[PDB]
Amino acid sequence: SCNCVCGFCCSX
Amino acid sequence: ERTKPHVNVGTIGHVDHGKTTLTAAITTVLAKTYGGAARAFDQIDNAPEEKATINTSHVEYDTPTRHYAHVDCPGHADYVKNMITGAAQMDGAILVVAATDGPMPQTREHILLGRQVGVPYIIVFLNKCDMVDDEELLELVEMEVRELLSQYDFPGDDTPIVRGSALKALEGDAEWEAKILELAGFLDSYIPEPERAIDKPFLLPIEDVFSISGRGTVVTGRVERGIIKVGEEVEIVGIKETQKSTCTGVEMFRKLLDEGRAGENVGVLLRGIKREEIERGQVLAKPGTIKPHTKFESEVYILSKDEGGRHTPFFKGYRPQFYFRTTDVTGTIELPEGVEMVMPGDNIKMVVTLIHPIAMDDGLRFAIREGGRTVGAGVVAKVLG
Ligand SMILES: Nc1nc2c(ncn2[C@@H]2O[C@H](COP(=O)(O)OP(=O)(O)O)[C@@H](O)[C@H]2O)c(=O)[nH]1
Ligand SMILES: [Mg+2]
Repeated sequence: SCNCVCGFCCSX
Repeated sequence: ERTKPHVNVGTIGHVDHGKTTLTAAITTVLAKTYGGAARAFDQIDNAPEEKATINTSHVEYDTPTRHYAHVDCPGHADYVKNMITGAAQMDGAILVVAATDGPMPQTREHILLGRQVGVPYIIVFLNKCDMVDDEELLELVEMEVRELLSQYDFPGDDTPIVRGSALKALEGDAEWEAKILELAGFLDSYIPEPERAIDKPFLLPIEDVFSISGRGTVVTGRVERGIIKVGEEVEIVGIKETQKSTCTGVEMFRKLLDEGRAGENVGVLLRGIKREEIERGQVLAKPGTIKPHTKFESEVYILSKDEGGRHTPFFKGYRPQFYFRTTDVTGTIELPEGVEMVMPGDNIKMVVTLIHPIAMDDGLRFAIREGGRTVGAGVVAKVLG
């Protein structure tokens, strides 16, 4: 998931 | 060569025993001998900056095989704050003790704190050894320290003691400068190279969390250390009962990866985990490398008024929040025998009991806060359970 530069996030 | 092992050292010991004279003597003598930036007393006694307000200096010196980041502080207050918040990093410590005065109060206090915060190794440099022409005496001044270091669990019987003079050497009397180098030898030989984050077991502090219908739940955050490879087992430790689970995938910026490593922000997918089985304050960790604890012994520093701390003292029955990694949990404190109130600016041993369990181990740092406003800092000195 859910980020893309540097936030907290994801997927799987 | 080029960029070799980085080791963080520091100088501690009672006041005006020569800690700042040694730091200088080191940058210099070392700068001469092996080449590097040198620095002198007068401008190393300066107590500038801060961050994590601490009066500290910084200097870098090299040896043929290592690069050293050295820390020296003006007064005892700065050391307490630094060692407790962890701002001043030390893989090893140089305990500067004047052969003249001998083991003083702050000296014991630093060996004590040192043990409470994790300082792994302590090397001793018996300074002012030029003011003494005795031989059987500096034989005691050393057996004092041996015994003392042992008092707090430091291998005093094995601790390297170096007789010297951060002055005679510092100036140029090579005869003593030879001690600055012998000391430097122990830094290299007695202080083991610090293990790099990736070498340590896997720990991931959970930030955001969401479910995946067929597979389970993914949790996000930064890898604090270790490496999480797709397919390995992991545990969810904290707040609730620990749970096991396999990592069935890692993702970062929408790209699925085969592994996630320390220093990186990722998403881990937990096979069979329901989103309600995850609480904030929990971590992902290599199975059986860290456990949930609710009670611990800590050394805390209460921020002073001039550091934005509270303007007034606190008493027993004080129940603030202990901020751990991601969330601040509630805990009750038990104060030392016969300690009524804790004044702003004070540092004390504290037994804390949390309302929810958190993954932890000796060395874990945490913040003491009130309404999201940090008023104190601490480090777990001993997990009691
Ligand atoms: N004669 C002599 N003077 C020293 C020696 N080591 C340091 N100095 C003096 O002792 C004092 C210690 O200063 P400093 O390094 O700032 O003390 P610290 O607070 O323990 O770091 C200074 O006044 C120095 O001139 C020594 O071995 N012999
Ligand atoms: Mg000094």
